[PDB]
Amino acid sequence: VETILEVNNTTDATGLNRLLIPVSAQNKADELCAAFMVDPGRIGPWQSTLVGQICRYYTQWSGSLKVTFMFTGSFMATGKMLIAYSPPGSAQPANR
Amino acid sequence: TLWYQTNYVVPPETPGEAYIIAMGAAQDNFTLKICKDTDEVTQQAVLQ
Amino acid sequence: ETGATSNATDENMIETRCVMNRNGVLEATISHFFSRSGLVGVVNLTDGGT
Amino acid sequence: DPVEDIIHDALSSTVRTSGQDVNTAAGTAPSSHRLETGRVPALQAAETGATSNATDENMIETRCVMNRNGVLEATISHFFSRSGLVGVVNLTDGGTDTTGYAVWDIDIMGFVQLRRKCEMFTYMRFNAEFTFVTTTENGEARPFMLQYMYVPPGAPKPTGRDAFQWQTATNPSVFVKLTDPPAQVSVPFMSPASAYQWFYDGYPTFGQHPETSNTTYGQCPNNMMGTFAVRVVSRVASQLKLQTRVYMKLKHVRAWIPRPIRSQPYLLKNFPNYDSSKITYSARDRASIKQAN
Amino acid sequence: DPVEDIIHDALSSTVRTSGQDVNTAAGTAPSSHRLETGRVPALQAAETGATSNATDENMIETRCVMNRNGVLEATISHFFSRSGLVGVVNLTDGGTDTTGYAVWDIDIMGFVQLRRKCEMFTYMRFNAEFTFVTTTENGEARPFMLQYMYVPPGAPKPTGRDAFQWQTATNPSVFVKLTDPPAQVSVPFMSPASAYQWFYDGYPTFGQHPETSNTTYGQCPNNMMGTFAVRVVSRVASQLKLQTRVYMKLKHVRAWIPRPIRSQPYLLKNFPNYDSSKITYSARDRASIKQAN
Amino acid sequence: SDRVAQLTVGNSSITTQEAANIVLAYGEWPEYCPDTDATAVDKPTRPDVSVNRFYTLDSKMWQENSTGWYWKFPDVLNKTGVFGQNAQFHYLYRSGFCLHVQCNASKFHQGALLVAVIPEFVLAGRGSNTKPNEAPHPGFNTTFPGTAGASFNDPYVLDSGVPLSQSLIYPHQWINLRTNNCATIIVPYINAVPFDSAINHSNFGLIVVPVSPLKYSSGATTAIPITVTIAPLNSEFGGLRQAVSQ
Amino acid sequence: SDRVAQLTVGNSSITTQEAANIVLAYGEWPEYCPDTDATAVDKPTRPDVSVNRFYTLDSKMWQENSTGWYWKFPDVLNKTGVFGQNAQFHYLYRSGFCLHVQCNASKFHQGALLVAVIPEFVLAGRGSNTKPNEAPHPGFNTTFPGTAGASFNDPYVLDSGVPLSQSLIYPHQWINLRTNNCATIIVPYINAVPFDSAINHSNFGLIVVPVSPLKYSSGATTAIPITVTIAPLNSEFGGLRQAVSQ
Ligand SMILES: CCCCCCCCCCCCC/C=C/[C@H](O)[C@H](N)CO
Ligand SMILES: CCCCCCCCCCCCC/C=C/[C@H](O)[C@H](N)CO
Repeated sequence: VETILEVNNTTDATGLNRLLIPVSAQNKADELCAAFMVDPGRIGPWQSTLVGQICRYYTQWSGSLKVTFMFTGSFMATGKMLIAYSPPGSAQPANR
Repeated sequence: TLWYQTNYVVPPETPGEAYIIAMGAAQDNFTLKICKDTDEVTQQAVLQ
Repeated sequence: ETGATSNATDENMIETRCVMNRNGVLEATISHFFSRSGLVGVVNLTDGGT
Repeated sequence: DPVEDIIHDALSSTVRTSGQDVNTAAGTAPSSHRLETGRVPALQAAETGATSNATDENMIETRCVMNRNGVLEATISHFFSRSGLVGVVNLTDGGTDTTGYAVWDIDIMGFVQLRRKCEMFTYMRFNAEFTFVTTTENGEARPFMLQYMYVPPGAPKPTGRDAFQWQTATNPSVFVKLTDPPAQVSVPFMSPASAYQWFYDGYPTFGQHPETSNTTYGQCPNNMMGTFAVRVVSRVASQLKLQTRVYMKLKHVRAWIPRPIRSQPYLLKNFPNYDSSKITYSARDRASIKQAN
Repeated sequence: DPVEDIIHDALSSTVRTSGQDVNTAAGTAPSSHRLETGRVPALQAAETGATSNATDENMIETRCVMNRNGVLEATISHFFSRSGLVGVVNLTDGGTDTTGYAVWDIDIMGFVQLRRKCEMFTYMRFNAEFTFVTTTENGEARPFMLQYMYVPPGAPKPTGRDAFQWQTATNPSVFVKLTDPPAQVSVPFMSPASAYQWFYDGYPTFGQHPETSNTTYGQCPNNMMGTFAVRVVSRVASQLKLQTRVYMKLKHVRAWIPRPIRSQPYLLKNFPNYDSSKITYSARDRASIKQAN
Repeated sequence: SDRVAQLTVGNSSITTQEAANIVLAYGEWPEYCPDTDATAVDKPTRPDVSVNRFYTLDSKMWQENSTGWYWKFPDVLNKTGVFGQNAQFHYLYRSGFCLHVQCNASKFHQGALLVAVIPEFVLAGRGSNTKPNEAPHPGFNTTFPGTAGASFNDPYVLDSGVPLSQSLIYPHQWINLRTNNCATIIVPYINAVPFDSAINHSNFGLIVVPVSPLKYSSGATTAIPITVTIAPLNSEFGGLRQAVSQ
Repeated sequence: SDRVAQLTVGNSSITTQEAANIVLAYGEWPEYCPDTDATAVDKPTRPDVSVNRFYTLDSKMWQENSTGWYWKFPDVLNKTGVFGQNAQFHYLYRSGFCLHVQCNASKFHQGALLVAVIPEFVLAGRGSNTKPNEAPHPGFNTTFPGTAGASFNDPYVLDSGVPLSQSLIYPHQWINLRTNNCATIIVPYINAVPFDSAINHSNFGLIVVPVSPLKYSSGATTAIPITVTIAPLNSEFGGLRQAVSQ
């Protein structure tokens, strides 16, 4: 069952806004909206979801994980987004 | 990582910012292993 | 928004394969999740002169 | 039918040494002299890597022996069935040491006699039977009580004697007395991998790797499996110098890929580093070649 | 059976528009008014790239017409059946020109009227029927004899009037008189490829390619198919100014991948270069939008 | 019920919700080379997952006075992706592409876009000179622009002397900002030869022309981009050799 | 009738006339990952021709006072070949190799060579110091030498504290210059995990040790080289991503 990630877990994002990533128009294209490490047991956003809290009670985990992304924008405003999972190796990529 | 594919195109007389809610879970093949004391408790005083 | 979980299964997104899994789910049930004993209380039976 | 090349290999992508159960030693039948050409079992070719099959019947005038010597004790199952020392802890609970606890990460490589046995097999899979003998530095037993908590990787480690981790509502713990026969616990195969690995020809992480000092080399974590802590059950310190040995047995063992036996002495724990200045030659030095002692 | 993933796709790697033979024009049946919602053939979506199928019966009160207009003449087979000019040679055999021969490489792109027809189809495959009309510059015929040798790629080209290549023991040659009806020859599909290509989005060779002047661009050789030479059959020169047109027909034609018709005028032979300074607009210029002439 | 669309090839999985109707070029799916026609006597290779992914090219911004863009295939993929490292190591090649182009705009904007593949899309020197040795010719980077994709100079004749008005004989699909924000084409292998080189012969082109100019009342998103996601199907490779950049 | 040998994988075709007897490591051919054990849920890729070739490493010259050489697998192939460009683009990997090593010499020369694969061939810091923070350790280029292949420093203990005298428990085959000028090994995928990384975890090593020193009467070829030709079988790849050099 889904629970929200505190993906906006930054300084200068306190209160309830930790649960929300901003989305604005970009005059220059090929822009990075957000990113986060998928590791649930690791610290980070998954400390706020249940599946990351309950995973900490155990040592090892397996199985596929899934994330949804609800858009809260206006009805008339539209846009396309690319959600990219990168396997391990190097760090997060530079450009899309 | 989440990237702007094209843009966040907005009509006039509309706010030019928005938000997305990132919800996560586990797929049906999720399986777990031996138990472990969590890290999110560091009780110092005994509850009186 | 309907409150339901999305059922976007792995087969329905990518070019998956055939895996006949074997990982046991026995240890994740509630019966063996609370089977561990744990501290509850302490008493202080200070039997002395005072 | 559209093209034969794709259905040909797929049909021929099927699965591509039925050894028997040997209960006793191998007997032998007689054999007489045979004076014939073309048939020779001596002149083999060890260069092919094969073992020469020059059986005893095929060399000499043998006899008939129906052997009975049992091979039961030579199998790997009863070769590792012996328990053995693994580690010691030094719970120096006294006036000076204001900790009251001692944590020891499980590493069987710390002691040689059990190490050299498991080095013979590269990949192993087994279940363990740990045994925590308990005593003081003088060998004396006393009326006290101990706690033995397993702290898996990621768990909060204990911080002191009165730590909250000893509440152990999830971590398995052994509460035992010191006037007690040794505690004994069975442990399963708790690797994240499918089989243990005593060796790893690489690194855990990606990225650069320096050439001046490579401390991350040869350290696979699939065998690296967390810590194990002990305290005396008391919120104030009792003055005694404790030292508990920990022993383990290996059962239900399944080995793979046999490895030669290490001859050089060990110098470190997680790295098989020898010394170039003192190469310990395996064979003892003789006088000359033709002087068998 | 060993693994399902390899046999699944291979079994499902099989082959993944049965149009009828239309002999006449398409007739029509009647149709009455229909006043109903949900069913509309007008409001199509040309944005999907499909053609709207708003048939005549589905728009108006049509009638019954059993048409008879033949579609025989509109097929590609009889569209290219017309012969047409291809090239001219200038065999200026006189006192000044001490050559006595004229070589012309086959390029049908040299003349527009046949070029613009074959530009409509990107890949073509056909057999040719060449025709070598013969005359002098004055249009006069004379009692003389000509030789018409095809010189394939790699053959030795002729060097003069008395050249040894005119021995033509392998090269096909046409010996014909000038008081003769025109010579006519059928030619097969002699490409090294499977089909001709009027276009090539690249280069014949590998390696670097400059950006200042790209003369090797758009020149596939699979259609480039050698030369064709002519002399008068004589070892000494006769003074006459000759000019023979060459005509070809296309038969057994099979087209592929239709291409739009070129509107801009041609400027070169093997390159479709137009001019930015004079863009010839296809439609004639009108007065205003609402003034249909 | 028809506006949604789910295409997934390889590990990728693209979705478009507003655009509708996949158009398949010439009514033939992409298929492997049949046994009875191939010439490469050696066994060709069929990775089928590493290469058959939805690689995304760069975003091209649409301005109110824009002219057009174009690409060449498989030229756009020779430096990137495993398909790039597979084409540099093989003389022969065959594949069939699944074009897909995206242009997002609001319901208050207006504009249209002509998207079409152009088989054997040669270009033309832009000059009135007919001197054969001094003929104007397009440069290499102009005809093989690479992953970026160059722009037009006069789109009404496609920079080839062919009028755009007749350019719908080719397989096409219109993006129009009132009803669809995206378009897609599935094209087979179109070549007169069963295999070809990958860094010499481009099989076809792609054009994205702003026929109707983007017009919006002031006070909205001014920077409209265009992204194209491309995906080969039933790829082939043969004649292994050393690397070759160009 | 047994001395000849014809191995052909991919477009390659190796032949050796004097060497005899293919030795197969542990009696199991190389096979693909079975359905009932794999974990990588995505489809893996099976090129099977581009990668399954006989890549030839560099020649190493044999001198009369030589010590030995060694390599690591699949580390030797990550910069070269399509297999290199396939391992840099995939997190997961599985293959089974067909080793083959050659050492040509005349019938007047003498010498022998121990050829053996070493599973999980770790190395060892050469120093008597046991200080944990100042422990001697082998460098990266020493343990991952690459296509060239480094040399030993003390081969009698394999630079790992394991005596060479016992080193025949591993699959091996002897080159001996009186009867065979070449040797070969077919090794399966040996790893406790179904897949692994290709630029982190080397599955095994290879050693070529001059046990018997090359000795020839003066007046003959003095420069004897050693070449090793390697060929993966039933390769796999999964988890596509960006490039990663190391
Ligand atoms: C409360 C019970 C305490 C006993 C439980 C402690 C955990 C035992 C897990 C055994 C794991 C396998 C044996 C370990 C071997 C070596 O330490 C590692 N393979 C590498 O050094
Ligand atoms: C002795 C007989 C003389 C006639 C034979 C001359 C060879 C004719 C071969 C015809 C080849 C196809 C038609 C040629 C078209 C164009 O020249 C090329 N496709 C490119 O310019």
